[PDB]
Formats: sequence, structure tokens, C-alpha cells
Amino acid sequence: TIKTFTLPAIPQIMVAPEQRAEFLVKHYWDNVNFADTNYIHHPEITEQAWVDYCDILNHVPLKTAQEAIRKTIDRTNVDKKVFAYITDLADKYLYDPNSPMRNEEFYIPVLEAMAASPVLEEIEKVRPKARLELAQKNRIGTKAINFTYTLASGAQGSLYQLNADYLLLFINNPGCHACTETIEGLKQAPIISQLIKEKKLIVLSIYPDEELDDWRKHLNEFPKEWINGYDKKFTIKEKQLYDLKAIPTLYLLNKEKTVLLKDATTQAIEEYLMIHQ
Repeated sequence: TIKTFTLPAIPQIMVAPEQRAEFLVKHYWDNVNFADTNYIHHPEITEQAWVDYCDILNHVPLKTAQEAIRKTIDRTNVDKKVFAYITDLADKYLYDPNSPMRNEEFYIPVLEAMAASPVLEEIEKVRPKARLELAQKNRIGTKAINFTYTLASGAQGSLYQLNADYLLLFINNPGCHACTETIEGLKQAPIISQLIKEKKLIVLSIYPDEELDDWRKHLNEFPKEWINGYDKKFTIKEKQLYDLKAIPTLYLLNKEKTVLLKDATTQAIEEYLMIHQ
């Protein structure tokens, strides 16, 4: 009964779903030899094993998942080519904006393991250390980075000068079809319209790029009920105040501007507001 990849056997005495989910995460890679040739001769099997691992990490407390992810990457230090392959899979599924499995809280322990890796050369640590620094900015549970926005009239304001129980930050681009889809998704969510009316929610749309003319002609697409601004000196982009690898991107902030949801879907924001209000 010899196979390429084998899962550890969960004992029958472990009845509690919590314990079962925890056992599966902790022992997931126990029957794998990270010094082996399973990255060349069998990448279809190995990548599917990685995909299934990212899925089971959602069923345990975040700290348990982060500890397990770190231990798994540390184990791959036995072979530089395996470390490179597994950390590349972590980027592809947990970092890439096009991945539906993207999760910055699972990618941060991967970046921490890379910055502490004895198999990486100093030049190879430049990109994970830079991604780790940027992932700290507007991290969930931390205060959002303040910035100045400019309105169509030329009037200026700052993020922290806005007063509401909730702030929905929408980083956008003009002409962008995915941006139009997001505007429609926000307009079609009844809780958004209700909390804007109750003055409980402010929607701040921010254009961070330099095509200011294209923004002025597509400004009619944004509802008048939102605060629609641009970055006059392109400070967000120049100083990397916000991670702009995915545009559009949505943030939900609380009263004190603490990040509640980072790079969230319209459905995630809508459900969050429906539950909390």
C-alpha cells in the first residue's frame, strides 16, 4: 500500500472536532521527506497536497495555523531547492491577488521563516523582508495609515479627519472592469446604503495613480453619497503606504480606524456589517 503522499491516521478516541482539526494540521507533513526528489518527479501530487493543507489551516485557531505553517517551512531548510519550491507554492496560493485562497495572515509566517532561513543568500532575503514590512502596514487589528485625499472641487481632507463607526476604504482605477463590478456590488448591498443614510458608515474611494483626467471622466460612476478622492502628490504609491498589488481593493475600518477587514470581498464586508451593524 505504498503511495507518493500519505496523511497521518486520526485516532478514534479523538471525538471533539477541534482536536481532530488540530491533529490534522500538526501532523499533516509527518510522512513527507523534504530532502527527497518529490518536487521534480511528482509536482502534481505535491502541489495538490499543499492546496489541501492551506484548506485545513482554516479549521483551527489562527495562532495554531501560523505556528504549524512556520514549522512546515522550517523543515524545508533541509534542501535549498525544496525550500524554494514550497515557498513559491506559498506565494502562488496565499499571496497572489488572483488566488481565491489568498490569506496574508497565513503568508506572514512563511515570510518570517524566509527572513530567518539559513539556506537563503542575503540577496534572496531582500524580497521576503520587503513583503513582510509591507504586510505589517494596515495589518488586520492595527491602525490604518493616514493619508490626504483631494476632491473634484480641489478641497482636501484626511482619512483620520472622517468620523463614523465604520469606514469603507475603496482603492480604485478608472476604466477597470473589476472596479465597475465592485461599485455595482457595493451599490447592490442593502446594509451599505442603510448605514451610509444613518451616518454610521462612510465610503471613501481613493484613486492613487497619475491618470487624473481618466478619473475625472469616470467620476460619474461613483455614487454622490460616497467621498470620492484622488492622491494629488501620489504619496500612497510613492511611499507604499498601502499595498497596491491588487486594484480594486477594499478595507473595512472601525471608529478608531483599526483595520477590521483587509483586501476583502464585497460579500465579506456586507456579511460583517450585517452581523455587527
